[PDB]
Amino acid sequence: MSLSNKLTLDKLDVKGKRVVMRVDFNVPMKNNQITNNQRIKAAVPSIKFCLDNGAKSVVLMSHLGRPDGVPMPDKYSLEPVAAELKSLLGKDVLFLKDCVGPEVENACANPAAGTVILLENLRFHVEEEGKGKDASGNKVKAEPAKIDAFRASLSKLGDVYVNDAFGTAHRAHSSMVGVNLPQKAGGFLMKKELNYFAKALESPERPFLAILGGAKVADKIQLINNMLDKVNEMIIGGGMAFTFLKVLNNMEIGTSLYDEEGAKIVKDLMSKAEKNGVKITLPVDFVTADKFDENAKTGQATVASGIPAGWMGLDCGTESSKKYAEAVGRAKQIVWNGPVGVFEWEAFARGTKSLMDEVVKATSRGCITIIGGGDTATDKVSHVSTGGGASLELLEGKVLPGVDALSNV
Ligand SMILES: COc1cc2nc(N3CCN(C(=O)[C@H]4CCCO4)CC3)nc(N)c2cc1OC
Repeated sequence: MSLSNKLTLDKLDVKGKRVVMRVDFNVPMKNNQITNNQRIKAAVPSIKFCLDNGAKSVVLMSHLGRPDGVPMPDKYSLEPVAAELKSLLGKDVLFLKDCVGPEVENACANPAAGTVILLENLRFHVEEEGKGKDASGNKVKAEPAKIDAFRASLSKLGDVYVNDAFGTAHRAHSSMVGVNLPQKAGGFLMKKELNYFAKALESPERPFLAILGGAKVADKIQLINNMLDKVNEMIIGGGMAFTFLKVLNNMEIGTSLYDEEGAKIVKDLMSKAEKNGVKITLPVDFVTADKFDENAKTGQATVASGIPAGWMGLDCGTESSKKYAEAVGRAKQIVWNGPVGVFEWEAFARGTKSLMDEVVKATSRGCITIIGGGDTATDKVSHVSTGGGASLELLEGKVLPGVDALSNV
């Protein structure tokens, strides 16, 4: 699973060379204001490395949002990201208003030593994804010749290629799998992410506990299945749990999330767990709400009492947190993916906060702790992933096209 077999940046000579580098700068924004810069900071070590080892230039390219192959510079520009990178680098970032074409190529052909360039959003061109939508919202497909010419343009921007875009590594997009340079190395973020997930999934310290939260079950059946073959314990929490509780324990769940497709395979999953000796910890109590709202009336219920009158469970309860904390207590390795409550809303955040507390504690006493960033919870853990969709693929046992496209050693 690791990058052990692939060319990496640490064994790539960059002195005197232009580095074209694909990063995941697809950060959360609001009114063209960045609201979480973790993805930017995470790329800094590879960038600083290139600079400190004499790279003539570092050309950065990324997508942002899903403009679907039409320029939306007033909604999805990376310009704000150039300013943020400058502050983090403590160095000028030259921002270009496009990512391919004669002007961008001229700009990148032979820059003054040490220049850092950020290109404009790759997805302003339908050739990045290979498909998209026209200006009228009709789906469109990119044309092979134009995809080729798009790729050839990007490839002209450097002498060697580094992909540090772990967050995008599940996407076989042009900048990810289509750069035609002989040396294609993974950066430090790509390497670090893959080392942590490879350790956890191939060679974990045991007991190995997976904490799987989130909402829907149907789309996580493969994930759960694969994890049941690797873990010793598994917490199944968040909206997902109600499907298991209704099916396995006859629980009355009110209007709580229920996955009819998921319910059909629940017993199969649990049979697999029991055969494998995996201890499953589901919630035993809940914070309830009379409506799906931040300011709903709240209540408390257990599995035994049921969730009442059209009410829904939006967080686990105090006793669930204890069960979770015991499982965390027993873990030497933890992978946490998906939230266990609706923690954006403070009345339903307690479950998540207690659990993060337990996971931070475990780290302090030597537990290897891997959490997702963003959807899972709100640097006192071993590894916070920058890739949610991408890590999900890894957890399901799938291949990362961004990783396969790299040169072997
Ligand atoms: C217990 O943890 C969770 C519960 C979640 N529940 C929900 N829903 C969303 C769908 N729901 C509704 O539409 C309401 C409105 C009347 C029917 O119930 C209620 C349940 N959604 C979610 N996104 C939930 C997420 C959760 O944790 C991550």
